[PDB]
Amino acid sequence: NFINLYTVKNPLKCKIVDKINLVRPNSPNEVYHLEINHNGLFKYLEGHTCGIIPYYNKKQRCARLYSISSSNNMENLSVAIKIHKYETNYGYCSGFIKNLKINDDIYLTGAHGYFNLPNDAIQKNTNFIFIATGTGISPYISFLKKLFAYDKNNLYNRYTGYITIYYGVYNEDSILYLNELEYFQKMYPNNINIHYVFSYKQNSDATSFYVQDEIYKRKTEFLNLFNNYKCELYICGHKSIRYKVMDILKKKKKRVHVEVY
Amino acid sequence: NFINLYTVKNPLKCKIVDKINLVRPNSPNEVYHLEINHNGLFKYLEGHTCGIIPYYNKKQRCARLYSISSSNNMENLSVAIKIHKYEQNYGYCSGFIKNLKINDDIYLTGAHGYFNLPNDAIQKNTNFIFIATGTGISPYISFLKKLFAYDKNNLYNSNYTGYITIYYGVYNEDSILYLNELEYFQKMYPNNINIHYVFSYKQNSDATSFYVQDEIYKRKTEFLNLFNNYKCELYICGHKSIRYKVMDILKKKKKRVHVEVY
Ligand SMILES: Cc1cc2nc3c(=O)[nH]c(=O)nc-3n(C[C@H](O)[C@H](O)[C@H](O)COP(=O)(O)OP(=O)(O)OC[C@H]3O[C@@H](n4cnc5c(N)ncnc54)[C@H](O)[C@@H]3O)c2cc1C
Ligand SMILES: Cc1cc2nc3c(=O)[nH]c(=O)nc-3n(C[C@H](O)[C@H](O)[C@H](O)COP(=O)(O)OP(=O)(O)OC[C@H]3O[C@@H](n4cnc5c(N)ncnc54)[C@H](O)[C@@H]3O)c2cc1C
Ligand SMILES: Nc1ncnc2c1ncn2[C@@H]1O[C@H](COP(=O)(O)O)[C@@H](O)[C@H]1OP(=O)(O)O
Ligand SMILES: Nc1ncnc2c1ncn2[C@@H]1O[C@H](COP(=O)(O)O)[C@@H](O)[C@H]1OP(=O)(O)O
Ligand code: NA
Repeated sequence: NFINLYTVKNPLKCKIVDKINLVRPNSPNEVYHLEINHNGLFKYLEGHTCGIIPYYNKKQRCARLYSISSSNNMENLSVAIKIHKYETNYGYCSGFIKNLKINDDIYLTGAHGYFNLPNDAIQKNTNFIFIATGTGISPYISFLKKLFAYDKNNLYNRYTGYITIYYGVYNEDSILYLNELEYFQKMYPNNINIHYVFSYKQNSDATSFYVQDEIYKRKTEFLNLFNNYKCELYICGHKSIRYKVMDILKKKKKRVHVEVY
Repeated sequence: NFINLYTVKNPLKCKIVDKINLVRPNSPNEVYHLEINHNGLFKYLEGHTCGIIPYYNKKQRCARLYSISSSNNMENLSVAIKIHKYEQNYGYCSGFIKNLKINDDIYLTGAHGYFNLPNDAIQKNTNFIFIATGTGISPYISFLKKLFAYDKNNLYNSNYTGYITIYYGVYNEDSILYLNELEYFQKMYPNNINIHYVFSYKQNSDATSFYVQDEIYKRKTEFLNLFNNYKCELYICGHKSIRYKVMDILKKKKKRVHVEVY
């Protein structure tokens, strides 16, 4: 419907309005939120990704997909980008965003992906299970901005479905869009619930424990949400979540959605 | 030095000699081994990456890094490429490697990386800890090929007498990449190599995640003894999560630690 409005053959010249560090000092990561002005020319649905072409102006135009973390009604679009480090050396797109200044040009490729809300969403009050690791919160934040009618400039005013979020990051300081997730939690406590799976460990020095085996730990009530409440299931993050959750479940497959990277 | 001899501006025209499926049929993964003839003109050290430009000479000229899995002395270089899918669809280079035929042109770009053996290695008989997941065994396979003087045509000449400990995480038995080579080194040099495989397939649903880090944590002291008392050069290649827990057990010695995650 909005797919390939802009390609590498014709990218859309956009402006950076703001660049915000999504994490806090006790995070080992560095991730940036970008506010991006596109003059309303960039078209996407909630949960679409966009491509950014680093250093678009030598013959090396190489796009990287990023999940849009804003709603359609918001004039500017939001994106959330992990900066990758090795040795300090940076990833190709990662270093481009590291050096991005306010009001720099950024060149975007048109809507990508099918990781979208069903068209009936606010009407039929459809229940949702969202599963995320790291930057994979981005498409779910976009969903929540649509459903809960989010406005940063109108937060004191006013869908009745039930949303269970299973989110996996390192620690408290590594929860991306923490302000928003707390706001939805505070304003809608009978409509939203968030299970945080932290991958650091303090008291115990135990095994590995991720978002999948937290879902496995309470596998009955999770299957109850999917069966009794007719939930749309969403998986976004690392590929290991796919099989471990899908084998808990094993015609009704159209309710499951996956975008792994 | 061999770094950046070829770039996207001037890539080396090479040819595909073989294309071998590296996984056995109980693997959910799809990995091809490419034997690549470069006419002797691609210079590298063991552990170096090469860049492949898909569709050179779709529109874009964009390189992807892959670890060389053969030693310098061999005529053709080799490489191991996992085919990435998503459901309706392949990754950019993945689709290009999928559709590759024998005698096709493939364009390489220079040696990249610093994930190498120290120059002293055979002469000093230095000890080694190699930690790998998935395609991350590739630089270690080329290491073992240099160290034990591997010859496919003369498998029936090794001067290296140190100890190599490999920890290797894949899905299952059938997902072990270079099983042929790894089982040969076990068989031919059983006092110089030991390999612990850590399979992520639980074979029993009532279990939590147990990855290659957790085996190192199960073998806490034994790992520490290798690094401290045997002066091991430590190598990490694969998933990003391996870095933190391994550093957490171990904490001047930093230049003995080598990290190449993707
Ligand atoms: C559907 C989809 C949605 C996505 N959504 C998001 C999102 O919302 N947010 C987000 O942050 N990302 C997202 N990604 C991933 C995004 O494309 C990554 O930022 C990108 O893959 C990393 O790009 P890079 O150019 O910075 O790293 P690259 O240069 O492309 O390299 C990839 C990795 O290898 C490492 N590396 C590169 N060169 C070397 C070297 N020479 N030696 C050792 N290591 C090296 C880098 O550290 C990096 O981790 C998404 C991907 C997909 C496919
Ligand atoms: C130091 C270094 C060494 C490496 N060594 C090896 C190696 O030895 N062997 C190996 O196999 N790999 C290795 N890699 C990774 C290698 O670069 C990968 O092939 C590459 O990252 C995947 O790129 P691709 O062109 O195949 O797919 P890309 O499209 O470039 O990668 C993006 C990923 O996201 C997914 N994706 C792409 N488009 C979409 C979309 N539209 N919607 C949803 N998902 C999408 C794909 O499945 C893919 O997994 C190494 C990386 C580094 C940096
Ligand atoms: N195989 C996996 N399955 C699920 N979660 C994972 C896996 N590997 C790492 N993670 C966790 O995902 C979260 C965010 O991912 P990323 O590191 O890509 O930003 C981190 O908490 C990370 O934990 P860890 O701290 O063990 O790396
Ligand atoms: N965070 C992690 N740390 C270590 N190993 C991992 C992590 N996540 C996945 N793996 C495992 O590494 C192996 C190869 O990874 P890949 O296929 O991504 O190259 C797989 O068995 C995979 O397990 P899993 O099967 O749970 O994904
Ligand atoms: Na891996």
